[PDB]
Amino acid sequence: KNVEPRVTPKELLEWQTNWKKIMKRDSRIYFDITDDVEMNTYNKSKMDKRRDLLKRGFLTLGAQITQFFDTTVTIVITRRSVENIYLLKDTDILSRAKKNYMKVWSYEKAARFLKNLDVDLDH
Repeated sequence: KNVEPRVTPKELLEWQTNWKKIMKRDSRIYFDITDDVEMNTYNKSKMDKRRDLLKRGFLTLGAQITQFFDTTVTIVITRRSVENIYLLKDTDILSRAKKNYMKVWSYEKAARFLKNLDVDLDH
């Protein structure tokens, strides 16, 4: 009903394109392999498929996925809680990630992110 959009196609494309760079040039991503829930095999396997899907998604962006966690990581993606890292062992990669000011995402956050960049996973 009003003729000017809040955000513009190009304005949005700008936001994407900038994130897309960060991804291609600087993003080193670790998928946390520790679970905080004793799911049954079925759901454990469903969560695993989603994880793989995200990996391919980010691969599509030219990000690096390390099988191995260290200080070079920039974003950790996990299925555990993100709000309670403080309760964990200093030893824990989520603790460490926080200690090194790394970015920590849920599977939900990651999915949103990818869709916000027009990566279609269902294909």
